[PDB]
Amino acid sequence: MSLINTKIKPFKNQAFKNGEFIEITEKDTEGRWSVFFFYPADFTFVCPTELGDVADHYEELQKLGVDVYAVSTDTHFTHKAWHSSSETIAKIKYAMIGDPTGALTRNFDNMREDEGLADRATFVVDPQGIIQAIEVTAEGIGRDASDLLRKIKAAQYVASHPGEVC
Amino acid sequence: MSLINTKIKPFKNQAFKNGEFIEITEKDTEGRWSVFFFYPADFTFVCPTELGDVADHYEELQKLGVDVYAVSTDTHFTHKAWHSSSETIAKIKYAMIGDPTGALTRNFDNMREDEGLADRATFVVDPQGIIQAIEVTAEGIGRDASDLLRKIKAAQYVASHPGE
Amino acid sequence: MSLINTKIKPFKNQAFKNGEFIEITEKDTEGRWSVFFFYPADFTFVCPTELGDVADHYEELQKLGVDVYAVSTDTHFTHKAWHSSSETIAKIKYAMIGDPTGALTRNFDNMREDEGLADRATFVVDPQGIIQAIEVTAEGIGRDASDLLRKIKAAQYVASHPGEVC
Amino acid sequence: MSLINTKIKPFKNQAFKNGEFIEITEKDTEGRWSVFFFYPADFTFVCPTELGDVADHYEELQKLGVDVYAVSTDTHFTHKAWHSSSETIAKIKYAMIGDPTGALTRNFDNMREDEGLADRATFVVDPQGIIQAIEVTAEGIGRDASDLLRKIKAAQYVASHPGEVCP
Amino acid sequence: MSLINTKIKPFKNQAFKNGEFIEITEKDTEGRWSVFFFYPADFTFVCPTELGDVADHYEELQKLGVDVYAVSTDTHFTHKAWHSSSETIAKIKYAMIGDPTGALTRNFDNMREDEGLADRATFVVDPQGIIQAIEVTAEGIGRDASDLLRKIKAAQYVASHPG
Amino acid sequence: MSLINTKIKPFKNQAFKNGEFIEITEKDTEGRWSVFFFYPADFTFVCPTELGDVADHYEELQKLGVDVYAVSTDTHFTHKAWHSSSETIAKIKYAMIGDPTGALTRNFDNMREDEGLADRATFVVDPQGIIQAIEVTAEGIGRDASDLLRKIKAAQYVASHPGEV
Amino acid sequence: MSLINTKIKPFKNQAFKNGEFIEITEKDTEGRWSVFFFYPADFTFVCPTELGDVADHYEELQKLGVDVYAVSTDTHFTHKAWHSSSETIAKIKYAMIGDPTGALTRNFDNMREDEGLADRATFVVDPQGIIQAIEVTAEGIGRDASDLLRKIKAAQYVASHPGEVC
Amino acid sequence: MSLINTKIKPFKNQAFKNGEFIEITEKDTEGRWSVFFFYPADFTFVCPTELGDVADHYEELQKLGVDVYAVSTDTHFTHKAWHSSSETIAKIKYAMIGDPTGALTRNFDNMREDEGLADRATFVVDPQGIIQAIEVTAEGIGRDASDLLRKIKAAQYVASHPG
Amino acid sequence: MSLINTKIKPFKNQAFKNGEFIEITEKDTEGRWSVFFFYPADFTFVCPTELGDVADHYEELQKLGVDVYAVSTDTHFTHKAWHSSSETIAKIKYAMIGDPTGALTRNFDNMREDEGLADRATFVVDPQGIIQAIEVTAEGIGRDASDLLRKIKAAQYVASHP
Amino acid sequence: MSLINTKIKPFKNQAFKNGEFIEITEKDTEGRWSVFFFYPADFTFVCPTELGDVADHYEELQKLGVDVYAVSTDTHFTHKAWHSSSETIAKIKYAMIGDPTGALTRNFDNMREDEGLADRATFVVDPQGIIQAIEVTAEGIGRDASDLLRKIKAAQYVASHPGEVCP
Repeated sequence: MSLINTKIKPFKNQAFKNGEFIEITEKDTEGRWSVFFFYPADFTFVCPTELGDVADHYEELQKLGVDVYAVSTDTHFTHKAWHSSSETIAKIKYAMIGDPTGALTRNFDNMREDEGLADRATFVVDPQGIIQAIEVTAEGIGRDASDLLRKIKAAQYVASHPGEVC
Repeated sequence: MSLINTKIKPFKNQAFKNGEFIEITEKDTEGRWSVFFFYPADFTFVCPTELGDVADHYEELQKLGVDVYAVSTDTHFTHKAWHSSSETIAKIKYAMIGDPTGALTRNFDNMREDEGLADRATFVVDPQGIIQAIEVTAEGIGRDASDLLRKIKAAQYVASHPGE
Repeated sequence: MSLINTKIKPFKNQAFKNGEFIEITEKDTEGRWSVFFFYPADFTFVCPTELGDVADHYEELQKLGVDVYAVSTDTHFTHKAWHSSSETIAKIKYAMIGDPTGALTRNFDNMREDEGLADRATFVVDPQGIIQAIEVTAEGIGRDASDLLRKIKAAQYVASHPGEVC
Repeated sequence: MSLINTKIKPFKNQAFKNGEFIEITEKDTEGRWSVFFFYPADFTFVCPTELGDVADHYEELQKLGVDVYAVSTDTHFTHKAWHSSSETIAKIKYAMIGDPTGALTRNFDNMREDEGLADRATFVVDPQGIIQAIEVTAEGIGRDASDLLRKIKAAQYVASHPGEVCP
Repeated sequence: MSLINTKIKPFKNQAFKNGEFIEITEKDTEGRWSVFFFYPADFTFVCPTELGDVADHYEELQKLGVDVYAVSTDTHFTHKAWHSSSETIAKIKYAMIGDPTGALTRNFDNMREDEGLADRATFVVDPQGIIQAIEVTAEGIGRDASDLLRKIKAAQYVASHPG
Repeated sequence: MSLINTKIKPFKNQAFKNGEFIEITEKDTEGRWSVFFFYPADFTFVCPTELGDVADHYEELQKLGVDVYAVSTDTHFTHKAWHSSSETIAKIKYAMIGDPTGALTRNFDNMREDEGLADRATFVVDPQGIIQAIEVTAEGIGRDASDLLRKIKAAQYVASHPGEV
Repeated sequence: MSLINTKIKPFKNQAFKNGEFIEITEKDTEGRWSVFFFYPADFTFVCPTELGDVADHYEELQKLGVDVYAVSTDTHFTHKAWHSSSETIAKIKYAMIGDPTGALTRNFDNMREDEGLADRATFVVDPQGIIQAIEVTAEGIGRDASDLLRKIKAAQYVASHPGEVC
Repeated sequence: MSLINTKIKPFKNQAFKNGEFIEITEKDTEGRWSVFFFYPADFTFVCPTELGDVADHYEELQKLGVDVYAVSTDTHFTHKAWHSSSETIAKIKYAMIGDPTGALTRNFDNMREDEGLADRATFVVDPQGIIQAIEVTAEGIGRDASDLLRKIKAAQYVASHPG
Repeated sequence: MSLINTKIKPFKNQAFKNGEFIEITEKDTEGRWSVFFFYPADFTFVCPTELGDVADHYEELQKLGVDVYAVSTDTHFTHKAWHSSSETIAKIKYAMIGDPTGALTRNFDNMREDEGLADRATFVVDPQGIIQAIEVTAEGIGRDASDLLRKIKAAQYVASHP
Repeated sequence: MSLINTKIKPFKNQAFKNGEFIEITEKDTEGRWSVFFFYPADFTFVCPTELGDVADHYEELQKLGVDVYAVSTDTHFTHKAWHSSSETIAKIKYAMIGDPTGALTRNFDNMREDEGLADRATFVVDPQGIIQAIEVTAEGIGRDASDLLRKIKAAQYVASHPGEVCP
């Protein structure tokens, strides 16, 4: 099952966003660009650098009409604690979805079954819910947030201008 | 169906114990009394009072030759953070087993499937690996550690002295 | 795969309660707190002490609006004889449910398959039929009735006060 | 579920490389870094700019010790023609693997079933055959060759330095 | 699928006999005539008359080399209590097998599924383990122990005397 | 999975009764006490002492309102010949049901599959069609018809006196 | 399946032959011509005329080296009794095989399922066990024994003279 | 099991009858006595003597009210050629059915599977479609047409006159 | 089982015809004679001589009322490129259907599974959709277009003269 | 799935050939070129013209080392009679296979199931048993023997000359 050019499945998760807890579903992603940013676990060494880089470009992403959704198999309670504890996480103004069931992770075909943790994968989704770009990496290899912007800018261009001349 | 009077299944989990990570297996529970103390999640309101009450009786439990294994579906990385953050958790000198896969939790038939978290349950296991007592409770209801000691002492008595 | 926070399954068993035989069903437990007190068999040494300790606290339980149901694989005819012969059993004013088919014992996942007897297990059930507390013990270990009252009084407090804890 | 951190499956495909036809298998990728670069079809509009960008960095990729394998459902005969006709494809000095059966494309879960063409997907494979980085995009969106070099250089660093990890 | 002229299946039940508990299996019945006397439950009104009638003829059955096995879905603990309380049960010197699992009863296809009790059934078994006679009745109809002796004596005659 | 206290299955068999052939079905048994007296074969040497003993008590059985049905895998044509030949069969006034198909026999779970003959079994059936007593025996062992009357008289009592014995 | 030119199946049946019981099997037919004369039941009106014909021609059949086996679903005990009573049956010196199981009748594909009786069929079998001729008729219609001999003599001719035909 | 006293199955085959081709089905056999005379193949040595015999008695068969159907696995085109060439076949007035699919042959359980031909079988069928007589023989043994008449006359007698 | 005297299955394939791309379906073949001319691949040595031979007789075919459909596992884009580069392919005025999914090829039981290419096979179809003639050959063996016309003229005769 | 470039299945049929009956099996076709010329039935109108046209070129086919096998669902007995009756069939010297079971016909996927006859199909088979050319036609349409020779001469060339290919 290649997920590229396919509609995202429904979900119902608890999240953390700017101090308060909130519920986030597939209804909230409708009519807007979305970025489902998966990562293995909280209180790890590589994850804060990736999430912190997306936080630096979040003003730029919000201007383009793009929501971000940080996802992992930890609870929404853990994300609140990690936000206070870590400095690079504290600057995150976007939602941090908790996925203890692994349902949201299994919808995007991104769980490490033997570990019970989500792989390092980023999914760019359009207003209609269709997955326009995927980027999966190994445990050590980091994801650049400047390339993610280039992909969203490119995805937005082709949506607005289908079948461009060359 | 019932897990009472059955042998515990094999497992392999990472855990946090006294400022250091370790791997814990069924081999580490052999030949000793064990307590698998399940709970839903870290950074919650009810768990610290339960885990803290067992931490206060850990001096007494170690004297009786009893190991304690706190278990939940959070990672072993999360248990290190919660130990540093919370004060009632900081006094826990026993192992805190991380179970992201939920394998250990599903071995003890103690998983909330729709929540992805372990239920509040305590399992007393003897040196041979046989489950001698099970306690399970709802979200609001707390578990008393003095009642756990009463059952472990009763379980130890009948093991050494059958038929009275 | 846990019976905690799940609705009890329907049943139809014959029982003994204060010198007469009666039929008890899941309909009888509706709209009331219930305690299903399983034990292996009649005419044993450890069971009278457990059942006698609950019999001492039955005035307090009936005060709190709680019905007690002693269950074993033995017949309702046997419960009438054990009530007459034994002195610690004679003080039981609550129902002794017979379960020769093992249907009630299997509904609560509490049957010793190779022995054909119920395990020592107590189930606290609320007015809606949801199991709020379980307590299973080995053959040698005894169950404390004072601890049972704490869990019922705890369970009643959380139901009456939603969004609170103990 | 997820092809990340899994071994590549065996294959046998014909390919065009520097004016001659050759057979390529999984044995050829053993003990080496390999990039499997999937794309829809030859004689299309967006595909040559993507492939041409990787051709500009092939001097750098060869220096790191990295094979490049361009893959599509077209035949290896078609790749030779597209090499001659198009200017952007002429500069390519890596293998253009034909996959008319779609076996290589299906091994990486990268087929458009109703269309019969491969999706725009890049896979970075290490010496042991393990997929260390995946990159898929929709029909309109183009892949960046400099970003691929970052991920390969990262992957090479993690392999050579156990314990250490790139942010 | 009739059980007449078929070998009995293996079992492993606990039983009460003469003020002590014992394990009984299929190996004990081998090389001897056996009587598997099923009945519904202990502390009932009509079961003591059936069992007590067999207890009167047990002297004659022991001379003929026949073991009696009273079986029900009650526990072997219950059989001890019913022995002390009732006068008609107190004279039983044969084994009272408890079958709480219902395995022994289900081997002889004699279980009431909806009721969880055994039917009133008598099975005569020869030294080889083959069932030579079956007698099953409803829950108001007794079983004559004199008729059971006649069948055992007939079974012993034809077993020894070929054709 | 026994057949005590279960309703009998339907059937259609030819029978012999007092110098004439007749067809007997489950409808004929409705509302009355019936005895299905199975036996292996005709012209055998386990003398019809079983069938003859029931024939001696048939006058008492007809008083109580009990229809006797002697069933076997042999044909109804055979039963007529065995009735004329044998002295002990000649006194049988009750029906002798033939069952060459073995349908009636397989309904009562009484067929010897390797032999193709019925086992020595006696089923007591009540007015509702419910089996109230079973008595199966081995080849050599006979069946006592005075004992059979005790079971029917006991069965009739518990039917007419509910909630007691 | 067409049974003509196919080997007969194995069997084990009891039979009556000249005032004594015997066991007939497929071994006994080997190296000899055999006739399986099926009929519905004993003590009926049509069959004694059929079996009486074959009894008259048995002198000629034994000269040709042909065994006869009169088969039916009635027992071997009945065939004894029918031999004593009826005059036309009393002159049968060949074997009368009983088949209460129906196994022999079902091997020759000759059972009335709803009646539980064999159909009026005659099978001619050669020394190797191969069926050389089949003759089946309805309840009312009779079989001619003079025609059966003409089929046997034709079958014996083609066996001893391969190539030539009748 | 046996086809005696069973209704014939449906069919739809082409046949040769007196120069011209025709189609024959169940509806043609309805309300009339019928004889399905099977045989292996055309242009063989034994077959024309068997088919020549029934051709001689066809005058008597049509008088009684009987239809003959000669059946084989050869085509209806082949039966026309064999009728012209052979003298013994040329006198056949009855319908020669071709059955290349083997559907009619398999309906009467008369196919030798390894050879793909029909066995030498004769099926007498009454007006209702019920098979009243069967007569099968091996390759060498020839069938007698005078016997067939005796069976038909016997079948017509018992049908018209019971008791 | 044989495909002779059976109805063609539904399809939906893109094609190249006289500069512009088009979609062709089973609806387009209805009420007219049709020729499905399969071959292994584009930019090969033997295929231009076969397709060029049919291109020479397309004047005569269009008179008889037959639509030629050249099918292969290559894309409709590839057919346009091959049409521009080669001279023998440039004279083809009939449709060049692309079948990358292999559905049209697998409908006609004409797929080399291990190679992923169509076998050299020609199918003559009538207005009702029924296959009246089949010609399949090996990799080396070429097909003669003069024979194909004889089959079509024979098929058209027996349809009109039953 | 296609039968082109596939090995023929085993068989055992009786055949008529020059006034005598002979058994023919897959063993007889080994190491030689074989033509399985299927047709529906004997004593038909359009079939003699096809079989007679092959009979004319049979001298040339035997020269090239090619055996012809005329197959149909009629018996080998029927073929003898048709060989004597018809003059166009009398000149056939090749084997006329009788297939009343329909085993040989089903091996080549050539049976009309509802009719119980073979379709008009010619199968050219090489010395190794591999089918090199197929030619199926409808009931009305005839098969040219001159085309069949062209396919056999082309098939013989490519077998003996690796590398080269026919136009």
